[PDB]
Amino acid sequence: FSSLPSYAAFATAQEAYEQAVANGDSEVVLKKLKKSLNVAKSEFDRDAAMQRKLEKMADQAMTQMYKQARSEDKRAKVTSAMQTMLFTMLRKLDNDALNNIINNARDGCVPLNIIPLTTAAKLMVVIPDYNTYKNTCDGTTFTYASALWEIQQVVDADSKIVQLSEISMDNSPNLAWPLIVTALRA
Amino acid sequence: FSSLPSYAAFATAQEAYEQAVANGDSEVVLKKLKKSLNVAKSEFDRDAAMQRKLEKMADQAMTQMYKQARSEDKRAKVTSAMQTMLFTMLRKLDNDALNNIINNARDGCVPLNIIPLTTAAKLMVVIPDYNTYKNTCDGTTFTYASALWEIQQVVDADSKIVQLSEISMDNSPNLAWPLIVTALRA
Amino acid sequence: VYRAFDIYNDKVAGFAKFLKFSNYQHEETIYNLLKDCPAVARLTKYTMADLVYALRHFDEGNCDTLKEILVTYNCCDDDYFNKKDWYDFVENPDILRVYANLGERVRQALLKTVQFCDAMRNAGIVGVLTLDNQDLNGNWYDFGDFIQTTPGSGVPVVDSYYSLLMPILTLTRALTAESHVDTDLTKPYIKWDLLKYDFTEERLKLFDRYFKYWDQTYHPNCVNCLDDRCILHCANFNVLFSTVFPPTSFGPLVRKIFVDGVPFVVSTGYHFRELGVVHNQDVNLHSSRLSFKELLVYAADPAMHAASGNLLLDKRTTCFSVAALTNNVAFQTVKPGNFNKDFYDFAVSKGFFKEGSSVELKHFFFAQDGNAAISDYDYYRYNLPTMCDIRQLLFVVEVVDKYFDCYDGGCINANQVIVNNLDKSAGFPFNKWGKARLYYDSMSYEDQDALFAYTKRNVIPTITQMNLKYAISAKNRARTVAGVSICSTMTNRQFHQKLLKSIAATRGATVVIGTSKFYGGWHNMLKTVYSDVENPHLMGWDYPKCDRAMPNMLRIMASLVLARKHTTCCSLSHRFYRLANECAQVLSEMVMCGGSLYVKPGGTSSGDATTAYANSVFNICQAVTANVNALLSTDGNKIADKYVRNLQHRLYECLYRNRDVDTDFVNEFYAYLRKHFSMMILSDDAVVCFNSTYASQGLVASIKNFKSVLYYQNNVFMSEAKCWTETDLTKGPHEFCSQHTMLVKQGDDYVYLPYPDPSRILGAGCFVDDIVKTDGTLMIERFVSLAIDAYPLTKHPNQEYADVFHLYLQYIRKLHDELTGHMLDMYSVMLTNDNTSRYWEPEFYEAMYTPHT
Amino acid sequence: SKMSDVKCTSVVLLSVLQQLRVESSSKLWAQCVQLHNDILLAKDTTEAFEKMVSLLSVLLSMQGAVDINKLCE
RNA sequence: CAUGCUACGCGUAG
RNA sequence: UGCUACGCGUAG
RNA sequence: CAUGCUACGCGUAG
RNA sequence: CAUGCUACGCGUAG
Ligand SMILES: [Zn+2]
Ligand SMILES: [Zn+2]
Repeated sequence: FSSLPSYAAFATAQEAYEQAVANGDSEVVLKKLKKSLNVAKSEFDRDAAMQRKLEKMADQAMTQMYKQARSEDKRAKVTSAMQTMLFTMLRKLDNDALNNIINNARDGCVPLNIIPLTTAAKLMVVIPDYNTYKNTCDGTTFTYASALWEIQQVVDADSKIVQLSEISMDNSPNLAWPLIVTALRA
Repeated sequence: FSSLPSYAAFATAQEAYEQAVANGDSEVVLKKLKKSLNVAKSEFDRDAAMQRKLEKMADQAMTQMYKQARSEDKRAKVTSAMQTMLFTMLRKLDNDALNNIINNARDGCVPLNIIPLTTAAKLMVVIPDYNTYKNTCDGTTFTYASALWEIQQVVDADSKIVQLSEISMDNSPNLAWPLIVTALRA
Repeated sequence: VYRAFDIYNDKVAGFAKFLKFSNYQHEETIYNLLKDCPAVARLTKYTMADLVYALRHFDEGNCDTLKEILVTYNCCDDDYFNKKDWYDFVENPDILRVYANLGERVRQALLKTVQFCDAMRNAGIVGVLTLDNQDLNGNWYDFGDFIQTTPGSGVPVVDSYYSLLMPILTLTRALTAESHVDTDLTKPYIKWDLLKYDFTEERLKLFDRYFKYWDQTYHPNCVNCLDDRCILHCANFNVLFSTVFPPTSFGPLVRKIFVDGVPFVVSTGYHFRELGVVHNQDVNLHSSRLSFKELLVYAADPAMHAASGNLLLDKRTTCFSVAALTNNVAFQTVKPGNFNKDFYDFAVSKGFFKEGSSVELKHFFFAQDGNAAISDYDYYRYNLPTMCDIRQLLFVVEVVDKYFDCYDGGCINANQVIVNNLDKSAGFPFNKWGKARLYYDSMSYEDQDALFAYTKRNVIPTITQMNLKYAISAKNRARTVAGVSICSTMTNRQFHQKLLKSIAATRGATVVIGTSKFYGGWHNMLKTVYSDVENPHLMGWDYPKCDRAMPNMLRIMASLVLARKHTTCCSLSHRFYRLANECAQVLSEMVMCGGSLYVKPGGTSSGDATTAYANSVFNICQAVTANVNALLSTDGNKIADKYVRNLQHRLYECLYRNRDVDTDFVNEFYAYLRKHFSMMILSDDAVVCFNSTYASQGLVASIKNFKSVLYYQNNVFMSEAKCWTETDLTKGPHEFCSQHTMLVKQGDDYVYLPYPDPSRILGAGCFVDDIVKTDGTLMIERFVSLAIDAYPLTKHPNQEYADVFHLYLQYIRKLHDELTGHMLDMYSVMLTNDNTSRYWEPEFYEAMYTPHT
Repeated sequence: SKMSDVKCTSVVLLSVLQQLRVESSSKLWAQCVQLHNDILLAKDTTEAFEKMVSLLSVLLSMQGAVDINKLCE
């Protein structure tokens, strides 16, 4: 508040009043110094209220524009942020089936429908490469979602019947990968 | 503030005070002109206050008349929209059967619920399951409200066209129930 | 053994279970005088009084009488009782058919009774008929208390019999046989003309055939009634008589008019199932101009929408379908709830949500599919046409009106109307053009007064839109709100706002609407309920499917109680037409769900102006009904206090032996209830402090009595698992408004504080209903309010409950720190930062409960 | 505990599914809502984890909708 | 925005 | 995207 | 003409 | 400065 022009006048009036009361002057001196300090304080509170209202208006404008900016920033970046949070919490959960299906969707082994929880149901999933096949499939046993499934049937890309015996490293180029395999839960 | 009558008197008093202070007269005339200047300044403050007050009420009246104009505009818009919608729904109803059922009534008043039952040409039936479909909307034509309705269109829950042959017992789980069937009167 | 008996003499009077030469000569003479009448009596093991007692005083523990009655008359088999929740109405509704097997057996009896009366009318024998004296077949073997008079001038006393039988008629659907040609279950139904809406002659015929000797005048149309006591009496019979008539005749009465040359279709009446035919008095044909008021009246009227829309047949629900206003059905789904990761991580870092902890998340945002909204409407089948005991109802309405004698009511002008929020939906079809502010600013006060005067003489059917609510809940079921049109609100407010504000501004009464729980308010209410009770015991219950399964008679009674304050401003016809408007716009309305119109069978809409207050009046009425049923179910000869015995005698007198209102006994009963049955009612929540000894001896209402009353009135089954009973006042009520009570020490004073469930507060903090509320820096006030609400948790003996408040405080402080950091990063720090300090100090939240302010 | 964060993960999963315009399909959306409500109203961690696996497989069914490789890393 | 209080300045009257 | 009550917050 | 007290009106700050 | 109002937002309750 020292930057205001009235601050110097108010300080001078206060110092003069203190020096006059400390020296023991007459009562008329007390009255005139009282009047001086009173008008100085009136002007000081005037200027202080003006400056405080100015700063309050500025603060309200700044907080309002900050609110609007945060609102629009949250409205803009919702999809990517929410998906990143989802995958972060998924990795934090650390389950066998969860991590297994995440890796299987990463390398390319994505299903066609919901993995059923019933003891008997059809589960269909694609396999792009023979590497993921031999990693997940073993004869008639399928390791999916940390569970064992009984392999039922296999289809190629052109909807032609293929047996499990024909699926081999020698016959992989002759196969139309990816292969859609449907199986039953054991 | 020059238009105020007391402003001129206050300015004259201030000029006289300055002229007397520049000449250095007796304390008596100085305090007399000080009292006069203070009276003039009080009157100036009062007239400035009432001027700010009249300006404030003028601004308030301006805002009030603007609000009233906005209200009249929105009332006209609402009246136009309501009249348009009323006339549209008036031209939408069927008169051939409405006049018949009105002239058939002796009192002239009829229940509302019978209006769409006997004067509507289109019928929309929502079927939740296949059993209700076989019990009610069996075949291309069915009977309801003592009227024969021929099936015109069948739509699923996803707003997709569904053929009549697709509605079967083996294909019921794959369909998106409920089914909305629209049939014209015949 | 114990048999039902309706006894009345100078010593004992009441209907309860009892043990069981010149008089015999008089009996034989009366029998010889009435030998030719076929209705005069073999005898069955159970009489009519036994069935009425079993159906009105139903207890899950003792059902031997009802089971034997159902098995003897081939109503159902014994193995049917092995099914779980066979007595419930919500669970397993098939029992509704079982009771129907008795309907005919009841109906066939009624005629016999009339014949019996005729016999007395042919012999000049004045006497009283009782239920315990007529077997379930229909024969009358009673020949006592019959004095001889001039033959041909005898009058029967048929008040108590038909009064107590009223509920069994609607519960068993005894009049179903009236819906067949020649009255025969084997013959087909009656094919009524669709253009016929006036069944007045049919109602008169049914009344003369069933209730012939009911000396009170019955009006098929409620327009010609003397007062509310007559409107209720007429509606009690209209509810029963409307079951026979087809549902297509009811609804608005439409007619063609001419406006400037074009034919319009406007509603000129209404056919209420309880009020009959109501024709408008200000119907002007061949008009040449339409103003704003008439524009709103015709837009809110469903006649044009139903005429323009195409026919609809909805098989998903059992309610009647009107039309489909759109070519494509609309399916509304609920969005998944948001998740605030910051608060969740902050709570987990402090040791919350650990395994085995008593504090866990129980409340989340539950999502729904497309066919869920309408499925909520599918619950409206829980509302059945119910006939109530008319004399008991006319007494309970007065006893309840005595609770509202301290308030004031009347009609206010449009300038005195106060609206909380104007930027809200105005209903259908008013939501297509703007909010409520639009119509509140377009229409002047004179236009609103004109609309009110028009509603005072005519009835306007309206359309109410039911939508799903996005809110936190602990059950997978969804919640729906029925926003009514603005034409209904601007009238209901103008009519009831004075009383609504008088009730909300009154402290220390039974209805605690408007009383805050902060600043020592909860302690004030708790000490008000403890107003001088000898052996105080607290009790609380709930109403399963209250807004859905509540009959229309109780809603009409509540509306009449609310409108009785217009003794000098409103006339008779004005009040009747206001009641008709309330019934057409709330009771029996038109529901626009998924762009399709349906007929609501009944129940209370949740978008009305008189929503909470109607439920409060309903709760008071149910409580008084339970009290009267408990006091009259006692033997009366085992009570050692003469005062209550004489009071029960006078109660029976004013119920079944008197017709005019006895204000003295009403005052006595009100004082007795306030003394031995203190009540705190907020809408559907109720906490009662009753004298334990009087409840033990059956002098006041108890849990089983409320259960029985809800069974034979609200047609719902109240399980004792949801009702709580407290024997120690120091602990306080178990749960009131989802708030528990705890006695704490504040300033050397022992005061009751209300604390909520920590799971609800934590769910509100973690899961929000919008994306901006997650991390928008506006959550500071949200968490401040949550801490204000959950502060009383810091005094709980469970430290896990107390740590929630400290966690909220630390989270608010961390949010303030992040906000200050962000402001410093973008620009500069704020000057009024210190003002935020009070938001992370416990003094600001402790002062909110001090009774100083 | 695992129950709380499993419920939160299921909530976020249903949120992402609704955001991916899965609600256009009535059957799939109804099944997802049923699974989510069963996960919320559950007291056994095993069934909750199985239903979470089911819903995650629902999300993984659409390959072009979500880029697993770029987003997981 | 209104009301009231406290403090200050001014003017009128005793 | 209902009615009512209370309670906070920021402005006049 | 100066000092003090009381009542009234106006403006300013809290 | 206190109180009460008006405008907008937020939280809880039935
Ligand atoms: Zn009447
Ligand atoms: Zn009135």
